[PDB]
Amino acid sequence: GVFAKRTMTKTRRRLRDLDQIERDLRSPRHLQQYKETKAAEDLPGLGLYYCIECAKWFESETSLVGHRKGKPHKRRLKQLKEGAYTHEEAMAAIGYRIDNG
Amino acid sequence: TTEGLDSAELFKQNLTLAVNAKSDNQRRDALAYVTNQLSANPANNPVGTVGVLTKVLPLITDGASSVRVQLLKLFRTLPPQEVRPHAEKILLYIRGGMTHLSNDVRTDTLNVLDWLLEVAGDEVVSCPGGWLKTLNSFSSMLGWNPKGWTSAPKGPESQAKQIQVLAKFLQTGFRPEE
Amino acid sequence: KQHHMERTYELRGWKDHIEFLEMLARKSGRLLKGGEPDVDGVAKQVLNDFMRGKIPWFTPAPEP
Amino acid sequence: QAAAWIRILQKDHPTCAMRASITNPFGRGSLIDLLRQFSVLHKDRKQISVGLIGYPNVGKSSIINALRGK
RNA sequence: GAAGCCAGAGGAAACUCUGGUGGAGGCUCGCAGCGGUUCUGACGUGCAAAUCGAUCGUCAAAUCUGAGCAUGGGGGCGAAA
RNA sequence: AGGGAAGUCGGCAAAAUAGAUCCGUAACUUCGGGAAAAGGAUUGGCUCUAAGGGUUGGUAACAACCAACUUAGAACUGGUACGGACAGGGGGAAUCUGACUGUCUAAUUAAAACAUAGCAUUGCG
RNA sequence: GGUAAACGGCGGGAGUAACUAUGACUCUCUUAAGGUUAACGAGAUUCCCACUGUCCCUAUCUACUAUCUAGCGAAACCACAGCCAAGGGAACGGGCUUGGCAAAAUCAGCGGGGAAAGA
RNA sequence: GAAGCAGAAUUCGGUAAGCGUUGGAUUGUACCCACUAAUAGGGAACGAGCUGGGUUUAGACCGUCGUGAGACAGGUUA
Ligand SMILES: [Zn+2]
Repeated sequence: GVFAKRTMTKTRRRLRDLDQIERDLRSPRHLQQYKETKAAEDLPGLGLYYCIECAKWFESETSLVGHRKGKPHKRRLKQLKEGAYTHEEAMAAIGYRIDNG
Repeated sequence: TTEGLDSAELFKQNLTLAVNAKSDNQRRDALAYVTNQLSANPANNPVGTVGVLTKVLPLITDGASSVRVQLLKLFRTLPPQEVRPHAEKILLYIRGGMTHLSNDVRTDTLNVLDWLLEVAGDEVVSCPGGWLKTLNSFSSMLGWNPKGWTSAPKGPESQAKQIQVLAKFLQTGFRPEE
Repeated sequence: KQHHMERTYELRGWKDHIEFLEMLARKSGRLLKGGEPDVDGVAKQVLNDFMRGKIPWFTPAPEP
Repeated sequence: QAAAWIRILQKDHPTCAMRASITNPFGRGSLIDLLRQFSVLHKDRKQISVGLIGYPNVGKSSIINALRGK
């Protein structure tokens, strides 16, 4: 289930995008900025247990491994396998290109 | 804090609280402390054996069984050569304690009498009233005493202790002399 | 004194008050939504203990 | 430390030591005796009134309860 | 998940631990029933001279309940208002 | 929408939590509890696999026949949602208070009131 | 005489004085208690997280009313009536005086006044 | 309009009610904080709108008083 479905679409309840997660997977700098955004003392397990694919912090290794066998994790893996939707894909869909000379 | 006072004043104060305190636990603690100091050093007795006995002999008929047991421990701690000259007053206190109504204090008084016999037998059996009055008390609290109505005769562990103390008293009185 | 805190709360090794409250929160289960320790509630517990005398403390008398 | 504080305070004013508990009080007899002495001083009046002052949570109502017994 | 019971590992024994079995409790969530906590509740010449809605307490008992009978006013009856 | 008690005497009211499986669960304690403490990970569909049985018949540790519901594991797949409606704990830190279960003012007060076990006293052979 | 887990009450002794009772006055001891509050609760209170139209600050939708029609159809209340301003000694005015003024018959709301609380 | 009123910021006084004069904290019981141009003062009540205290029917508890029924110096709950 989803906690508080009445306000799931509010801006203050927004979750991380797939393109951001893909950039975190490719580059550790972008993930480093996302982690320096949060104060590590207020994270489960002091932020030592993190799933990049789900962009989630977990309390323990047992919790992380239990997450890794679940269908939300496999959905995130399949979405990353298909690829996130980006601006370049939007321009490719509309047949528009950048001319840098 | 009671730390500036010396050991003699501690001894006298704890003896006074052991005699006059209204708390059973406080009397037990005071008696245990004075017994501990008398066990550690017999020389640590500012008031002396006579004063100690004079203060703690009324405590035989106390209702507190733990206080009675600690009083017996004090009596066993107390030096026998100093116990020996004062056998008569102690024997008055054992006679009162045996004549007391409560069976528990009767048994503990028999224990005190056993201590008195094993410490100073000859003074008990030779002092004025130490023989016949003690025999009268024994007969009275065993019910062995010698207008048209007849009277029924007057637990087990108490009677066994009574007969054992009587047997030891008779053995002490008729012990073979060399 | 530090050993009084260690005996009272059965915890040791903190470097400051923030880490002490965080360790006490994680031990006692004072956790908010998202696994965040409740440092405010734990500090309130420790203050209540301090004024109610569950934590031993005194002011020493001046020397003569 | 308590005895040292009693010495420091008894340099200034008459002081008593107290544990304000209904079940297990300490100093209750001494406080009763002190109030009896003050009543002997003010025997000409029909009664004396003793008011308790101090900070919050020092034990004023607990001292009253310990002296009363209820 | 209480006694009682079974097996295993120890322990000289007594006992200790583990896994079971069992189904106790004026125990607990909760339907009916019984009751009546809260709502700027509905209703206020009302459906009703005390009703209606949501919510709430209890639910294996000091639980709920019928019929027959007993106690009758300077009286009865009252876990007592 | 954004903010999240700034409203109000007062979070009144509403919202939020909710079933089941698994990880885990503090102070205090009359050791019985607290405890569903707290705090977390999951739940659809489809196709499979595995385990848990009965009857009859002279290493039978085997043949034949029959049977229904649970439990665990795996792949694939839709997704904004998977206890998809219904149903369904918000939780925690403290203080006062009555031991608890129970009972009463039908028609304004359900309570620190009453009762209760336990304790003590009195009269009577 | 006895009795305080009866109601109650919270010190004692000595000196002085010597009918009876009182008091006064000194002196002196002046103390029972220091190093299980659980569980349960429609009991009362404060705070924290979450949460939200409680609020900023209101907007919109649905049903049943209210509305109109056909039929049916009361009651409360009622001295007579109902626009105000100033004065009307008894700090009262809807009627009197002096002014403002003032145009049939009506419908839906409304709560200032009158009226309306088994008031 | 006046003032060592240089400028800036003002202070005192005058005509003026046209136009505004806020958001909060604190109930173990009227003052603080901030924004603002400013957070001026009153009347129409205080000579049957709603809602918190004064405030107080019937239940209950503690404190003081009373032999008592009960009352109150009072405090608390519905
Ligand atoms: Zn993941």
